[PDB]
Amino acid sequence: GFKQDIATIRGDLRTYAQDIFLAFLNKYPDERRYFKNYVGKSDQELKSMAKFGDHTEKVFNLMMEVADRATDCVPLASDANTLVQMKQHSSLTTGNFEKLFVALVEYMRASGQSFDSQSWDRFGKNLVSALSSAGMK
Amino acid sequence: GFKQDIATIRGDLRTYAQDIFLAFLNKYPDERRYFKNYVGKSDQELKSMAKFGDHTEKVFNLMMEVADRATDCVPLASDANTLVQMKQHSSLTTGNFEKLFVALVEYMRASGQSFDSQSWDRFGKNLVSALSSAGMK
Ligand code: HEM
Ligand code: HEM
Repeated sequence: GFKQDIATIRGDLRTYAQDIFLAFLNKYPDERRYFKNYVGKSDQELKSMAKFGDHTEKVFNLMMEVADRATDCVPLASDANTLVQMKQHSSLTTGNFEKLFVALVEYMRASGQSFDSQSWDRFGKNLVSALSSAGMK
Repeated sequence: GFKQDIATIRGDLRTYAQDIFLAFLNKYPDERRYFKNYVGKSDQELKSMAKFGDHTEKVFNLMMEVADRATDCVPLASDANTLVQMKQHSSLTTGNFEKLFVALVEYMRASGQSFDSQSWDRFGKNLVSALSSAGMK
């Protein structure tokens, strides 16, 4: 289930983080405009960029912490607040998070692992609800 | 589902509030001690008493508002705080609440009306967690 999936991802975090984020950026290539130096590169060229692996692992480290503190796929409001008030997220709206979770759920359903992809879908929708409550447009 | 159940209960709130509260007291008779004015009265005698119907509906009105504001049966931290810090709930521990929800779920499963009882069980478990957090021993 959801709680086990957190353990699975954490068990090979940088691999899952890069693969899921790549799924996101491939599904929604115009999302790369929020990042620097990601456009014009294949998957193997992003993976050999140092910043890409490091940053993307930090993103999923935090995502897993937010998932782990949730109850029944409902994140803490303090965690939503953090994600809204991060300088690095100042250009974002909740739609950017919706796209991320659509791609993440799609990746899980295509994978060879026994993920609880409906729970990740509930978590994404609940996180978008919480980001809205915390004042993200 | 759970939202429909809130609608069902609200539609005939005096009736459900009184029936569920009496199911609670009749399953856990020792709990009647907290309601000094209800000692020594049958189900049918309590209903003729103004503050019985009026305070029991207020109890269940608040329960429904907490239920309605919940996400995926997880109540708001602020609503848990309200229930802990009511003068009327000063002596209570979380076990009192756990007994109420055991009785409420039993009532739902016994009824002719079609309730999402495992969701109420979950809600109760999540409310007890939140109450503890908010300082109820
Ligand atoms: C729950 C979802 C998300 C979590 C937990 C999250 C977490 C993070 C963390 C921890 C950083 C800092 C990375 C570092 O400094 O190394 C970061 C930076 C950033 N995030 Fe997110 N993020 C999430 C969703 C998004 C989405 C959906 C977008 C855009 C589509 C986004 C855009 C950015 C940008 C532009 C930066 C700064 C640029 C960069 O690190 O290269 N975030 N986020
Ligand atoms: C989610 C669960 C509950 C909610 C929403 C709730 C709500 C309330 C509300 C709104 C009142 C004020 C009634 C009024 O004065 O009109 C009240 C009073 C009271 N409650 Fe609770 N209650 C809950 C659970 C419990 C439990 C589990 C106990 C004890 C086992 C308890 C014991 C009392 C007592 C002794 C009073 C004072 C009697 C009265 O005011 O009529 N309640 N409750």
